[PDB]
Amino acid sequence: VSMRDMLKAGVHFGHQTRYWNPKMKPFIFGARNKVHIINLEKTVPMFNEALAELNKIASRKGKILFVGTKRAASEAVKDAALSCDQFFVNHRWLGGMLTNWKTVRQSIKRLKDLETQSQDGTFDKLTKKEALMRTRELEKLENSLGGIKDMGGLPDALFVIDADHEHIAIKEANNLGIPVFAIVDTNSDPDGVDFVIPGNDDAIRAVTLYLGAVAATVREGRSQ
Amino acid sequence: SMQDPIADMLTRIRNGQAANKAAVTMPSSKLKVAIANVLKEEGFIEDFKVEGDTKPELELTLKYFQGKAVVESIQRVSRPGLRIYKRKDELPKVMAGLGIAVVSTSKGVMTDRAARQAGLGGEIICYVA
Amino acid sequence: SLSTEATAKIVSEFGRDANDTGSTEVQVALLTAQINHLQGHFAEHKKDHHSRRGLLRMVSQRRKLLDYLKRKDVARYTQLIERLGLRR
RNA sequence: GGCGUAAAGCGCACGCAGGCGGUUUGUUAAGUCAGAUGUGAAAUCCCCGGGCUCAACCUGGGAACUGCAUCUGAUACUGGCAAGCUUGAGUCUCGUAGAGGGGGGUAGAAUUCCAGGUGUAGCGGUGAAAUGCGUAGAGAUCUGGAGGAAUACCGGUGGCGAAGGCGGCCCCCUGGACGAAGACUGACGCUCAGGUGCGAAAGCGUGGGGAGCAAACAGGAUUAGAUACCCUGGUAGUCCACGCCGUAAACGAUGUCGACUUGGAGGUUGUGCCCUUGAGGCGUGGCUUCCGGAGCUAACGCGUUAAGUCGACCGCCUGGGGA
Repeated sequence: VSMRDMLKAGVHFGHQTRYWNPKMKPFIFGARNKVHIINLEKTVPMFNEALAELNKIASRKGKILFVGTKRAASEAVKDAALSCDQFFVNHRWLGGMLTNWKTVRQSIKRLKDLETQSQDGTFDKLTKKEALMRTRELEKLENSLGGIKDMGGLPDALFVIDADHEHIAIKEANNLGIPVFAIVDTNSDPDGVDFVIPGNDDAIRAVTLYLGAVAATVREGRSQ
Repeated sequence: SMQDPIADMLTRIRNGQAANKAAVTMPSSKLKVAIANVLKEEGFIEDFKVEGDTKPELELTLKYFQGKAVVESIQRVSRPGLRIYKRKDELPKVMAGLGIAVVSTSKGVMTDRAARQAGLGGEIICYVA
Repeated sequence: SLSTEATAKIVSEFGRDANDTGSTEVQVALLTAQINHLQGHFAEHKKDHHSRRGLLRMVSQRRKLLDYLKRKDVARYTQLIERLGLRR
């Protein structure tokens, strides 16, 4: 949140001037070497407001859903969402995880049944061909739905990295009225998000800074 | 060529409102300033200022409520190709009274309800809803 | 078109100053000079329609300037049309 | 209510009548507005009652008759008049790019033809053939000459032009566009029925010219037939001068003029700034190609060069045939 730590983390950096979105004009400070520079004076108050609303949602019995699938922010999202008893989607977002929850609930049930019969059940009726088949199905289903297995229903807030990369999740949350907290870069569309946090979403240290701040605020919210 | 500057002012307001512009600028005129006064006193624009002496430039500060346009519709009624004059008993009411109709009566430019209370008719400049 | 010296001469004899190059009299005189000069070119090049379009542009511009001058001040209009030899 | 594709933008432009017209002051009170007066026949329409036992019907009173004229005022807007102003529109200075137009000259490559040398049996053409040319020496090759037409490479969703269109090089005459900084005139403007002008190709008239190509035409093929596609020739024509014709899927199937509305990548042509580092970067105009946002659209798609939001004027459409 500290603008010095932000500027040292690489938050102010943006994409090239070609790929920019004109809707991101209020949050752009300028350009250097044909890449956009995000205005941190605009970034820190919006990030603080987003953190305040996230803390409210956490303290009011809420479920946060951390969404980010880029190879830069996958493991970071996993660590952040596990560090606060939350849920994450760090791999491919299945089209309809939220709007078609009544159908992916069955896949969650299947994943849970498979992992219980593998670990606690320990069928041992292997056949050495259906066993490896079931383990591969379990690993696919876990890489797809491993973060939201203990969610139960739809979350109350989405924290998205690279709002352009995750337009499907944002559109689903907007269809369901769930507030969206997205790290919107200079090339992304800030229309479908509620709490736009204009900052770099490609550098790894920037997303670790964002996720650490969000994890801290949601933990302090959990602990009231 | 420029044959209707009042319709041009209305079009500038409409296009600046649709583009979420903060303020719109245009060459000034007495009738433009009167219509801008009528719009400001009715609450459709925030403020207006006239800058310059030999070439006055009128600048209207557009108004938004919920990130939405305050001026939903603005149309030119009386135009150079067809002039529209109305008597006081047939003055139009826009949006069943929720909108205003800028009327140019012999006592200056005013709204349709002000011209009705004053017992006057005249040229229907525009409809603002 | 007209040379610089001929244009300067016309501006001087038809203008209220050596810099009054925009007066209606100066414009009409310059257009008349260009038309009279082009007359000889088109006597020899009767199939030059592309240049005759610019000639007719000059003619119509001079006509509109003369109409404006006659509507503005008829005395200067008469002085101009007698000094230039117009009125068909 | 419409005109990109469903019917509908004149092929393009100039322009008279007409329509509309930047901005300020004064004046008038023509349009406009307000009030009053006169009139707007009665019946009818409508409202409240009355009489027919009810109704139809009859009838009292009122409202209405949205109109016209006159008189008295108002002056915001439109109009008239007078004086202004510079931002629209033009003039001048200096340059820039361009297949813009008209006239004359010239250059090289190639096709064809004529004459000659070498040389010998084929050449040409096709899916295959044949018609055709060739022992009278073809085709091939070499040399010289004649004539006409068009300008390889450059060459490019490049440039110029109102449109149609414009392509070697040189000279002569000539139109438009754009840019820099100023000076000047001061609404002189936009559109335009009728009118006039330009208007691909084909076609027509007169006089030339005629290499190549090629309607018609002839022959050889193919075919059931083949008045065609294919082949061998070939006249008009294509070319030039001067007239006529006035039509095209004359297309962006998108009239002209002006204002406003997020962006990206290019092309072309000026101009300004900076140790010019560089064939550099950053601005600022003109024209132009592709994609795409809001918006619009029946959709396709258009999208700052709008088919978005508006204003002025014009042309056009009203089911398919007949036509």
